[PDB]
Amino acid sequence: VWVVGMGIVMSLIVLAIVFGNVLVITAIAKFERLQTVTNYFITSLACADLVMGLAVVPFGAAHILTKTWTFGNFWCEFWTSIDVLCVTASIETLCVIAVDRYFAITSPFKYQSLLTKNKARVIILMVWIVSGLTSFLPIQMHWYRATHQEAINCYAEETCCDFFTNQAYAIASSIVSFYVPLVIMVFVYSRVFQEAKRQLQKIDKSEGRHKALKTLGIIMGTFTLCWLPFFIVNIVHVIQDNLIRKEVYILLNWIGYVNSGFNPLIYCRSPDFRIAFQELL
Ligand SMILES: CN[C@@H]1CCc2c(ccc(O)c2O)[C@H]1O
Repeated sequence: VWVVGMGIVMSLIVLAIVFGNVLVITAIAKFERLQTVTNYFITSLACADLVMGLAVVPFGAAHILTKTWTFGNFWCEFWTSIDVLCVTASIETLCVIAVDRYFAITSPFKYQSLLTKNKARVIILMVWIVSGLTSFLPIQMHWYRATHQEAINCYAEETCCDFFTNQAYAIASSIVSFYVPLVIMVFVYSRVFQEAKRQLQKIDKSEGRHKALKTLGIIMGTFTLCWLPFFIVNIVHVIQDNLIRKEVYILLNWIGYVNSGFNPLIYCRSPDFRIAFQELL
């Protein structure tokens, strides 16, 4: 008397993700005044989130609802690889946007020389290649498998599918995809906030007669809350196997997926975006 209800929530999640990503992509694509060298990163992030919502979630619903991966054996590895690829691509695009903002604020005169139209394509291709190198290559030819007695049946059985790995790939992927972007973003945003506070203090010297922290807080806190616990538990369960059950792992992995749907609600609030959105509908 509970299976039917959760399907509604999952369908709403899918619909929200798809609608948001499609709306953002259409808005930036159709209207000329919105395209910008900085705005292409938003397009890449929206494309990655749309791919995640279209592929990962609808297929992942089978495990939750039917409790039986009735699909073929070859499909599960592809599904896992595309999921990890989408996650790492989204995280790296977020880090790239943060670095772009740091460069913009820190040096205005040198900003034009550093970044041009052709640079965006090169950097996005490089980041997508480095994101996909760690997803498809180590998974397709079975570098990630474990010699432990458990999951030998899982690879052997046709009806079973769950994520078990050896003690190299989990830690390598966690280091590549989570800790470095967090360090980079924390450093650049701390410097940006310090510069903004310095300017705000300087204004009051010439105006002889902080509410700007909210934007930084909303940018940092939602991402940290969404993604921090998952990689901590991912690191911890591998080193010692009996600490973490499967249900907690699945719940954290699922709550980590909702983050991609909230990026349009946080990263496109400019008046030009709102005007385009109003004009579309
Ligand atoms: C089964 N779900 C996967 C499992 C491991 C993993 C994920 C995402 C990014 C990574 O770097 C990972 O190593 C998860 O989405």
